Amino acid sequence: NAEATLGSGNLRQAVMLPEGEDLNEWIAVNTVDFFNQINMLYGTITEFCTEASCPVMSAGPRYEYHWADGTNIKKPIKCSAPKYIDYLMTWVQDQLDDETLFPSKIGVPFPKNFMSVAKTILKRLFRVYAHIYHQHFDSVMQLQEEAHLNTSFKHFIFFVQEFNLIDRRELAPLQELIEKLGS
Amino acid sequence: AKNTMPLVIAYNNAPEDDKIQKLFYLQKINYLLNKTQLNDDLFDWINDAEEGGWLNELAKFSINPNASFFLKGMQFAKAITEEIKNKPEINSSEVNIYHLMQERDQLLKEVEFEKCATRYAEINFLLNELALNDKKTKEIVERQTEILRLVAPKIKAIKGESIDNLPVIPSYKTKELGNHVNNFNFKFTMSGWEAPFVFRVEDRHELGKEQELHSYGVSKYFIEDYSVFMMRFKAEDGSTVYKPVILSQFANQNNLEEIAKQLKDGSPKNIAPRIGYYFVQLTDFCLKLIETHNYHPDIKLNNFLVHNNRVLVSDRKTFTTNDNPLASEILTSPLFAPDEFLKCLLFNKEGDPVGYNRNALWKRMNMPQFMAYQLGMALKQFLILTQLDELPDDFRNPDHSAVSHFKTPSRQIINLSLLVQELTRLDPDKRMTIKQFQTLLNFKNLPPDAFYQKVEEVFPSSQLGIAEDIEALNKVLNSDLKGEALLKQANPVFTKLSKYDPKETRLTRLAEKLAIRCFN
Ligand SMILES: [Zn+2]
Repeated sequence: NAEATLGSGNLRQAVMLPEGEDLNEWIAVNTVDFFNQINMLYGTITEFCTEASCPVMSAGPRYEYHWADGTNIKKPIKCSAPKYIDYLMTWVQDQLDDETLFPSKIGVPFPKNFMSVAKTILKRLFRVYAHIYHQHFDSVMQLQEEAHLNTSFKHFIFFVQEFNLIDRRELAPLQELIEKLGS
Repeated sequence: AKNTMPLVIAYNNAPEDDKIQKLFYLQKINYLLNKTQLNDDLFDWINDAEEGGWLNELAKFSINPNASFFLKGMQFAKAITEEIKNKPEINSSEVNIYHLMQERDQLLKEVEFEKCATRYAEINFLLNELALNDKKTKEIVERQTEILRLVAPKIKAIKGESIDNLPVIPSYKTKELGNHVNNFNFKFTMSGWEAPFVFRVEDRHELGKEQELHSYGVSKYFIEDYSVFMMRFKAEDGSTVYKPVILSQFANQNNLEEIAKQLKDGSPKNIAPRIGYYFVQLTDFCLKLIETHNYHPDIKLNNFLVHNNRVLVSDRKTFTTNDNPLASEILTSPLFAPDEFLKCLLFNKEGDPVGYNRNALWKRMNMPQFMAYQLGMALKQFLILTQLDELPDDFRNPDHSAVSHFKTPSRQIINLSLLVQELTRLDPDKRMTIKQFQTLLNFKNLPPDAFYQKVEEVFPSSQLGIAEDIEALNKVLNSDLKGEALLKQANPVFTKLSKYDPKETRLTRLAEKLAIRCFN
């Protein structure tokens, strides 16, 4: 009822690095995919994620998230979940639209720091999944979309695990769910 | 035609200590009024509020006659559970609400009370347990109950409206003009709810099909309906006709066609991932609908609403249980219909359907393969509308792929364009199935050559009759020769490929990779 999934191809196979494929390009195209998925899924419950419902960005009472600014030198900011996430999506889209960072042309190479950029992006995408599961799964159930959410999260976390792109300590807010979907 | 009279008799004859038997016949009658075309007399019967009337007796059990199929079922379940003395084995984690509803409806459909009383009470007990102890079910019941309570005055005003003043709705199978305006399809909000609600009048005289679908998992893709009731309208002749009026939330993001057009002015790398997000829902809906032995013959982007980024359907008048119907027994849009359907029509100048030909008297459609084609054309229209303001004149030409309208296609666009061609083959038995399509959507980020290999593993080319020519192109491609010396060992296979009544896309793709090697 709650751990439902959709029909799909085998996701363990869909995240495997194809033969002869550059690892950076495989991370790039799946990162763009996963961002759009979590962006769309957060759009489904966005009217239930308000300033009053989520005064601080979190993943349950044990995991408070601050925003580490990339342009201003200041302590990571404690802010609401709508403010955190509405800025995260704009921030990630700018990285994906930047052709110095996520090149879409043939002869344009990836930067030396691409792997650190993509892992910062994927870390903050996880924080949106974690906030949805901990603070808005009730709204997810009212929209009858738990299978689509679980399948998107299953695909996303299988890719993170395939290439070890998020630290295990950061995955802690959903460790029980990761294990349940990966058995 | 008012076939409920033996159940009114049984209800009256039931002892009144046995209110479970009473409730069983009330729900049995209710299951039958939903399958019955209303005449003038049956309308006043189902709208009788004084004692001895249908509505008066449902109020006795706190059952709302205007409640949605699901909530009216749960209100019956609550009333029945107040009367059960032997409590079944409570097992909530082992219960499927759709399975309980389906088996309850089969009892109401054809089973007598003597043969099912105990199982009828336990099913309703289990349903009520979900309404009490399952947070998901409880909040659904709480929301629909509140909305139904706040819209009661509007419902009585609609029923209280004059018939000389009630609207006539003209018929048309289009979307360019849009939805016709009557007094009832006007958005509104209720105090405390930011989302707007809307009433819709459907073109049907009974909800027999609607009633079966709301007990199946596929109903997750239905816009949530909060109230249902039949209403008097004026016909073309002026006589009284009876149509259902359904209350639901207003879909706040228009439909899938408009969603694709908005992607034209966004980041291009978002197109293919968002198509995945939307078509994962379309594909799951189709498979879930097919699981109920129901089929959708009018699949097209603008027939799927989007509300809070959720793909939903509200036009279900066209659903059929017939997997092999004749062309005259289904409603569809000719622009997206497969050729097996178009070959049953006659056309005037410029190509407009004007009727059916001889073929319509015997030619049948395989609805699953029919749906695969239409799903393919939905993907093709979606892809194209992210690049062009209107659909091109060559949209139905299979030799003109969706990727041919992209100036700088990514690999995912190339892979999605190939899926379109696999779903829209001329021969229905050689089309990719929706299940195969569902498998391949998760591999769209693969390099095009690797994605083609994935298609071959899922849908082997031997099953298209092209295995003979696949080895002919592979033999030359596996050769060490290059340049013009390879081209004259590739000339015979090339000419054999130009003699194809419809070009097979899988051979058109392999011949090009072989043509490249010949040029040096
Ligand atoms: Zn929130």
